[PDB]
Amino acid sequence: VKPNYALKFTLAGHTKAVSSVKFSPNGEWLASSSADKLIKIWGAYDGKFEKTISGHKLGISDVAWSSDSNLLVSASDDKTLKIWDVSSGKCLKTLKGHSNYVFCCNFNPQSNLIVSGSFDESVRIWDVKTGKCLKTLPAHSDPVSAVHFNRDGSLIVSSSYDGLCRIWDTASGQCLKTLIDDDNPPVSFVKFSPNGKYILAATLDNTLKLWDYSKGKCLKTYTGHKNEKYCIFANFSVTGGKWIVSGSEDNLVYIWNLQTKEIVQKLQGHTDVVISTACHPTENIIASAALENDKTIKLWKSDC
Amino acid sequence: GAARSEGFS
Repeated sequence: VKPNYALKFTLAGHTKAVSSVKFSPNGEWLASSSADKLIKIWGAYDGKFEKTISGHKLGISDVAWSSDSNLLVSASDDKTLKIWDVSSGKCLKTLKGHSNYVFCCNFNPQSNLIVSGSFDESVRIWDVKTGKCLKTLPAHSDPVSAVHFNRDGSLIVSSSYDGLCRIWDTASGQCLKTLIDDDNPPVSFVKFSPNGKYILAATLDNTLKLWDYSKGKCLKTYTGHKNEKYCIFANFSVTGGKWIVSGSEDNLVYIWNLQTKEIVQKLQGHTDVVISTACHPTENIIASAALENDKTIKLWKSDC
Repeated sequence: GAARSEGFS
């Protein structure tokens, strides 16, 4: 079986490169962030612009939803994170404590914690309610490209330019696992699988790798795309067929069969690097977003 | 802008 994603909408409005797109857990909304310092909210099914959320003093590299789709967290070059109430547009908290750009952020499944990674080579764990830093992990010796909680929040996965992927115990902060393969390419992305048993990692040698984190073993490899410079998100597509979805530096979206590693589809139409993709939680919908020469978001829909 | 949209050399 192969998907048949087709372009349905193109969302313009960001005045600088788009950095990330995320669907809300309830599937109503798409949040996007940009180098233009803005978060934008769009309808997940029609693409109709909802609203703009502002307050960061410099560009935003990442944005992420809370479990109930009520809150966003944004990570910015102004070295802060911000917790936003989506409905009112208010900045509820400004998380200060990184000493360099913040690159990535996520909530835990409870959404009482936020995890952040920074150019200052640290991972930070913040309390959502008070906005105070709970833990500072000296995680890496280079900028941290991604951070992600597992399904129950007991585990944090982080990746860094230093070529390492590390697994941390959320409660204690000890390094439980370090993952690296035959070479040492910079790791540009990582995230847990929806069941929590695997982690998907991207390296800046045109490679996506599905890892069994307990055994410390690389289970699958996905190649054929172009990833050498940019921290490109990748996703597990589970609503239809089980796919691996990723942007690429040749301006295309790539879709692999998860088990066979075969490329099953390429999505064409962006005019710059596809830095970000997200998959809708109930419908076969992909959102993709591209860099400075393109500045748009595209929604694609398929039958499986 | 933003570090992600600038990339790594």
